[PDB]
Amino acid sequence: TRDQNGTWEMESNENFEGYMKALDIDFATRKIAVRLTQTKVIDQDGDNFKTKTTSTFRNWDVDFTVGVEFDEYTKSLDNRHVKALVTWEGDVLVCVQKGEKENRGWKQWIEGDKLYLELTCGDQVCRQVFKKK
Repeated sequence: TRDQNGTWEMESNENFEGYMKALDIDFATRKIAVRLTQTKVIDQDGDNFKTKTTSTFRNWDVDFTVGVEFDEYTKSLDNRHVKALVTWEGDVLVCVQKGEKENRGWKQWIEGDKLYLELTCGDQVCRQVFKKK
């Protein structure tokens, strides 16, 4: 389905460290930034997404409209400027973050009961899985 609304609780974080290392985040910051407990809240109405992903380390909060490009600052993750565009491929929500980093973005989809998020940078993929709570 393309309906990703809901409050989603993480039950899977694979290779966040490798993703972060691809974004040139400090060892000292990586050794401390991984969280296996997180809540992702998606408020989606048509094309308009409001998303809040909270852990005790940071809040990764971003809003976007599907099919409208926007200039993004990646904030306390890696402090970079990108041109972000989020679209559908089928029922896969695809974000490309165009900038200094190659193959940077993420894809997010529902399968079975679950929300899957694949973050990419360079040769690194972080795979996360959330259950609906």
